[PDB]
Amino acid sequence: LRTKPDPEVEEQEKQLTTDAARIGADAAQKQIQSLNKMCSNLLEKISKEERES
Amino acid sequence: MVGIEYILLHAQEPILFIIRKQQRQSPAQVIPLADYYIIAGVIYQAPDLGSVINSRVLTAV
Amino acid sequence: YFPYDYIYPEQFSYMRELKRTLDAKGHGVLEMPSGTGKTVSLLALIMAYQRAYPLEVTKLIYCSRTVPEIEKVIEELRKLLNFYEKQEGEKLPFLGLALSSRKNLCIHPEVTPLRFGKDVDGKCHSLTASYVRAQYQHDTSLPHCRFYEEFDAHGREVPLPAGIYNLDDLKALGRRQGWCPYFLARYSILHANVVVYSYHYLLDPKIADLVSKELARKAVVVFDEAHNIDNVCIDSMSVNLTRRTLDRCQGNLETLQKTVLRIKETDEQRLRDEYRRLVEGLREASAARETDAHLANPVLPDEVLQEAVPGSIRTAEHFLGFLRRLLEYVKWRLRVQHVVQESPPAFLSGLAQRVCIQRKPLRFCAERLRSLLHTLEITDLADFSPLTLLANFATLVSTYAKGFTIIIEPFDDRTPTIANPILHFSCMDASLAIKPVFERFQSVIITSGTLSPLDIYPKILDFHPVTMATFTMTLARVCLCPMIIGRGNDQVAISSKFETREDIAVIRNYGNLLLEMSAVVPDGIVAFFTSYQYMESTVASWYEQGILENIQRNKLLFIETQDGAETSVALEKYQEACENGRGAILLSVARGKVSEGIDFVHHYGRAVIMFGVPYVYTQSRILKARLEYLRDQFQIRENDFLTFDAMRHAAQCVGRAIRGKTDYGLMVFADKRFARGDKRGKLPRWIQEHLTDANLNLTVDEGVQVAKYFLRQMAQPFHREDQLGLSLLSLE
Amino acid sequence: LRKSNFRVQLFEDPTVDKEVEIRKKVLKIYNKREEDFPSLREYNDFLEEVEEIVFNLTNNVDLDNTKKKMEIYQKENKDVIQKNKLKLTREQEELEEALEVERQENEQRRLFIQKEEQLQQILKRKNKQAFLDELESSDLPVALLLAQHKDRSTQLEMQLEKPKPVKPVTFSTGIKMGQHISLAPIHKLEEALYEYQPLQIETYGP
Ligand code: SF4
Repeated sequence: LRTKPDPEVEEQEKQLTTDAARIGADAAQKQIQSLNKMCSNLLEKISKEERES
Repeated sequence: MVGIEYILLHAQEPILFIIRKQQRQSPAQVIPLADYYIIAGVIYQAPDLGSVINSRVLTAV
Repeated sequence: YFPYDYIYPEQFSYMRELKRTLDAKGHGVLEMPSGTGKTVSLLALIMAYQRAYPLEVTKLIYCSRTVPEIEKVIEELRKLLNFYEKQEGEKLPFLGLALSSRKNLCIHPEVTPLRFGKDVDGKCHSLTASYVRAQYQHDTSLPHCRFYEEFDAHGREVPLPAGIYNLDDLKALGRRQGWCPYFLARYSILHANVVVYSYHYLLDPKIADLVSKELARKAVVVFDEAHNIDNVCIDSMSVNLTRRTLDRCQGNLETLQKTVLRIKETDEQRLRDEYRRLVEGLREASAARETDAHLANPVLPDEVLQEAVPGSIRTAEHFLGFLRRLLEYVKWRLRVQHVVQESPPAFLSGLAQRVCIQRKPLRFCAERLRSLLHTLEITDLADFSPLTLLANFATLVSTYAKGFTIIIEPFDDRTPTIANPILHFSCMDASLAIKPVFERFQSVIITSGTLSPLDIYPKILDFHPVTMATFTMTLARVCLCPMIIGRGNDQVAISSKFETREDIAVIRNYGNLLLEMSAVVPDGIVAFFTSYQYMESTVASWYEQGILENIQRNKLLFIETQDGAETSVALEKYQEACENGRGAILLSVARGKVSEGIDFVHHYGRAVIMFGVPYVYTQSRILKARLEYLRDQFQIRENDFLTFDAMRHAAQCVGRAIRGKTDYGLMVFADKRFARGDKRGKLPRWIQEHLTDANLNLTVDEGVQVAKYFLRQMAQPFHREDQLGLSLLSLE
Repeated sequence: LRKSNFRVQLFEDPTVDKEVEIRKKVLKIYNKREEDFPSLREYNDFLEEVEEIVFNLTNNVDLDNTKKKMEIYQKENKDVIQKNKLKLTREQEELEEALEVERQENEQRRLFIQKEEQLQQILKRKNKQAFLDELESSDLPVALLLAQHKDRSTQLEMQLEKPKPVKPVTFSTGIKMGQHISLAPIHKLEEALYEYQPLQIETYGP
């Protein structure tokens, strides 16, 4: 019954926290929205192109 | 006086002594917060069935 | 204030009973001996309270259970009206309204002599407020409802009637001035000062017969012989449903559709003007005499039917809701006929799977059943009567089911096959039948001459400030002879242990204990059997084996029929066949409805023989939910009321022949269950001086000489029996 | 018949084709309509809108693609499905617990009847056997009647007692603390930060 992970993953998590310290709040929301819209558009184009038979 | 009352839950005479943290709204009303278990005079906090599994899957993968 | 002579020191025993239950607003329970004028006791102080206004207000509603005794209430109070009238000088105004609605109805010789009540009143109301409300003007179709037209003219007029009338008064006055019982009564309820009617009529949850305005300021209501309230209230909300009904209903399903199809806009735009008014501002349009003709309120203690026009917007759509209902209801019937199932709120839940929109169209249906016929105003009521049954039902299933009980009874009861299955919706809380009664009333007094355990008012599950035990003395020599038999020779087995058809060796000596009762006791006897097939079992050995061979030779016998028509016949005989040179012992059933409305007199009927424990023994599993709920109320009640239910019917039946206080009564007890039960059930005034003074296991052959010793002495000149003159304290 | 379309229903009148078709289509599509308008009913007009289209399909009007192509295009089908997912998860959780409390209580009731049967019986069977061994070889100071009256009076007041002993429900404190099950809370007070302000300054001066 342990939970705390090894120092490797903990170091990765500290790097993730520094990354969180960069882009944040308004910038983070804009980035999330842009990524979702662009990914949806790409998937839609791919599906339409496949629709041919 | 009802509130934060750490109370022993289960006890084995030599080593095992489990403690529970309760928050009472009124007499005969108990809300369990957490569980701290003492093994061999060493106190640990009881891991959630799910936080433990999340960390476990993360390390393996 | 009518003491009027020696009143057998009782009005003073009931004087403070009023003054405690009324001045302090006491709810109140009275013991009363059967040997006491049920009103000469009560109304003499009640009508004294009518004159003695307290702060201001004294209403009177009264009810009892039989319409002849209803008039018998009226009968001598007219002299009580006249009594102090001469004494107090002038005569003040009064009204007592016998309102037996469904009984006496139309003078018209065409409408009148068709036998039943409800159907013929449907012909009456179809003529008045369905034919002459739809076809207003006309000559032939209008016919001649002059008495209602006379009432309409008299509504503008303000007459003042005389005193309290009867149901034969308005009948002769129908050709004279009376405008018929239904409306002259509506105008007299406007200023009524005393109402007497049936215990049943108030307690109609199906059509909520709101008698007064709901005015609980001082609502003053009086109750006599209020014994079988459950057998009123649960049966008042009990809903029977025939398969033959449903198929007839299935047949007038599309029958009514043809009326819908033939009517394109004539009655349909009549709906369209007012169904819009249903959406805009809610008001009943059938609120003339059609409010009492239609289901007034199936579930009375509710707030309001606010969002009417339920999940149903059109009429065939609403008709489809019953197609969604009935056709599913036989699907909720026909497969269910293999297993009796007692699941009241689980049914409506599984219905919610099957019915698309529920719990509003379940409750908002029976008016929209009626109102979509009200834009028609076509269908005859007896035709439409098995349908109004159905929209009553799911309405009741909609509202009050978690406290109440659904029971499905397909199997053998007069059907040897499954040829007529049935289910029933019973309620269980007669409290919740009488809680709205109590909230509408002030504090109102039960009086039951049978009620010995006061513990059964919490079977009504209620509160009581005044509940005592009425004790009267007997300087009339000896009121009666209660005689517990317990034969040792023929070895008493009078409770149905080996049941009414398990052995006839039990039955070998009920004749012997009767014939000797017949041989000794003259002057007419009315005995009480348990049921009709019991009665049929009772005389079953009596013909083929030699029984009547002296019984017809001593007195004669009056069989009471399952059919009430032939049952009323011997009656015509028994009042006659006693008063001529014949004793002519009548034979009857306790639980059967031959046991009310009589008040046997010393003239004819002066002895009663017990036969068995007078309990139910018949209806399966109506017990268990009723059982367990009082076990959810008081938890040791299996043993308890299942004694008293027999007992509350016993002296209801048995304690009837003695009136006044000298009228005699030989109420013997052929019974095997007597040890506590008969003793608990007999009145505390009646166990004390009389029951088993030193006479318990009284073999009939020995008990022969008892009644001999009883009567012969008691038929000596009665020089004086508890004569009261002036007031000499005595202090009980 | 398209693909041998047949549907068995056990009742007196399943012959109503209009009614069977009505029930299937109306239940599926209009239960989502019940989670669209009656879910937040303005008054009665929201369930009246549902009933308008309910009738508009039962008559074989074949004006349905007109409404099927405007069926969920104005609102969110996931918001529809999730309330269907809400209510079905609600009702199945609702029905099973209703089925359990009617299964548990009466069975607990009849066992409480059953143990009280076992209570009164062997009590009566033993206290008269103890009375037997007490009636003989006994001191009985004053007369041979004494404690044998004493025991003949103590045993009737016992009949009431020991009702709690008959039923103990295994254990829910030492054996295991997972017997709680029926959990509840929903507590509120809303009373904090009262009379912090210190400004009571009064004057009739500069
Ligand atoms: S109203 Fe009066 S008269 Fe007209 S039908 Fe009913 S009774 Fe017959």
